[PDB]
Amino acid sequence: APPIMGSSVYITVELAIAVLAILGNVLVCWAVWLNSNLQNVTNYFVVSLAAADILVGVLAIPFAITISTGFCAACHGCLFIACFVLVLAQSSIFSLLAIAIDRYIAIAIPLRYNGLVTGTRAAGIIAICWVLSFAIGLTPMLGWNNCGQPKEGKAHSQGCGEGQVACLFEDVVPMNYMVYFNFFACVLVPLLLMLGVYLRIFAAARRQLADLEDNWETLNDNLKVIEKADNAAQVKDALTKMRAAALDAQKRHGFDILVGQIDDALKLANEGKVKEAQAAAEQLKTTRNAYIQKYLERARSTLQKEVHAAKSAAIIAGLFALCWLPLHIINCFTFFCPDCSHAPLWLMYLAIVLAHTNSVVNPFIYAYRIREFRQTFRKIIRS
Ligand SMILES: CC(C)CCC[C@@H](C)[C@H]1CC[C@H]2[C@@H]3CC=C4C[C@@H](O)CC[C@]4(C)[C@H]3CC[C@]12C
Ligand SMILES: CC(C)CCC[C@@H](C)[C@H]1CC[C@H]2[C@@H]3CC=C4C[C@@H](O)CC[C@]4(C)[C@H]3CC[C@]12C
Ligand SMILES: CC(C)CCC[C@@H](C)[C@H]1CC[C@H]2[C@@H]3CC=C4C[C@@H](O)CC[C@]4(C)[C@H]3CC[C@]12C
Ligand SMILES: CCCCCCCC/C=C\CCCCCCCC(=O)OC[C@H](O)CO
Ligand SMILES: CCCc1cc2c(=O)c(-c3nc(C)cs3)coc2cc1OC(C)=O
Ligand SMILES: CCCCCCCC/C=C\CCCCCCCC(=O)O
Ligand code: NA
Repeated sequence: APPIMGSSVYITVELAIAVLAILGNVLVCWAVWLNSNLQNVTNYFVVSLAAADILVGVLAIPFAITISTGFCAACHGCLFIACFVLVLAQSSIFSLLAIAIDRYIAIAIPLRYNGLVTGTRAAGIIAICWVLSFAIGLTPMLGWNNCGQPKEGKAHSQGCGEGQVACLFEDVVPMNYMVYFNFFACVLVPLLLMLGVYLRIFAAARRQLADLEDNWETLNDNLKVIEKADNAAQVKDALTKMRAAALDAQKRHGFDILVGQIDDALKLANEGKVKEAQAAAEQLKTTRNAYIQKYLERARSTLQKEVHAAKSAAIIAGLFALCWLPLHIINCFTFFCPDCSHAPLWLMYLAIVLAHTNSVVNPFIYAYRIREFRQTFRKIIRS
């Protein structure tokens, strides 16, 4: 069949994707700009990512449509049209990695997060990452290309002019660059690193939330030990342990009271007065009920929110991998298996479209998983 028919479907689909990528991502950018509760370091990378997606719609998609035609062009101009999407993908990878790291810093060392991760450091990092993205993505423009070996038969058949080639992705971009440099080195490795960071984030969270329960359990069991003791020494044992575990957990009024009360009881227990120390240890229950238990519930609630936010970020990264992998895998087959028939055109189109679809998905994930974005989206849309 005439190429314009299958080309028509592909183009239409690309155009639809472009519209959706632009709309959703402009909305993300708008939400961050308007809502000061969304203005934080994590979200600056979210905006960088959104910008990359906007550019997929504005530029990468129109470029992809263009290159699908195999139009006559100067080889280097053709390279730009072919590789610009790689710049966008690379930037996305950097943003994704930054978000994972940012969340790891928040969970591992929350006391030092604000002084370490600032808005100014973030903007500089974003700038650097875009520069690096251009370098990586446009590496073929620096000389790793097939412009030195033009397919002159193909160019002459299409009536191309001198110094021009039929602009086709696989004719100008070397597959070794695509597979070894782009896929393995610049996409695969960072994604694996991201996986590693997420694993550490979830482990740190799981460990902290066990530790909170342990401390609590230690306060309750040592209380019971004090109640059932027969001598001062047993009481002194259980309170010394308790004092250590009160401080660990406090590493304000309520904890001052708690430690003070343990000290009261300990002094009584060091004087041999068992019954008085036990009654004194009983007052600890009042401090636990109205102070310590509230600290435990808030600390646990803060951790769960961090796990929820980390899962939301991980999903985004997972989705990027899912959307891009098929295309990369196809490139691997093309490159590693020259005896294998090339993947059919329809599959190529499908793989490309899927890759482009990744630029649509983030706004939905934010809307469904993050309440503050969702509420802001509604307001923007309502207003
Ligand atoms: C990342 C997840 C979703 C897995 C996706 C795997 C996809 C990309 C895999 C699964 C089966 C694969 C195909 C298996 C057989 C062939 C025949 C060969 O002549 C060309 C490549 C081609 C057509 C492969 C292209 C890539 C392929 C379609
Ligand atoms: C953790 C995962 C997602 C990383 C990506 C796995 C990739 C690199 C793997 C998965 C399936 C693999 C392919 C499976 C089969 C063939 C056909 C063979 O004639 C050449 C290698 C080739 C083409 C492999 C290249 C590498 C490959 C594409
Ligand atoms: C999923 C992750 C861990 C990657 C898995 C990669 C696997 C599928 C890759 C790695 C090395 C690859 C093999 C390397 C060499 C050859 C010789 C070639 O004449 C036929 C394909 C064959 C036999 C490949 C089949 C696919 C292969 C086994
Ligand atoms: C030649 C054809 C291609 C050219 C196409 C134009 C080039 C677009 C490139 C980069 C824009 C990147 C924008 C990144 C926006 C993120 C900014 C941000 O997040 O702000 C942080 C905040 O200011 C902290 O206080
Ligand atoms: C079908 C339309 C033109 C075309 C495009 C590309 C393309 O954009 C990529 C890419 N890979 C990545 C990781 C980013 S972009 C790979 O192979 C292609 C092959 C193509 O044409 C073929 C199959 O011969
Ligand atoms: C914030 C946006 C940052 C953009 C900075 C641009 C950095 C450019 C760095 C490397 C890209 C090199 C591409 C070479 C183009 C060759 C063009 C030609 O053929 O003349
Ligand atoms: Na992206």
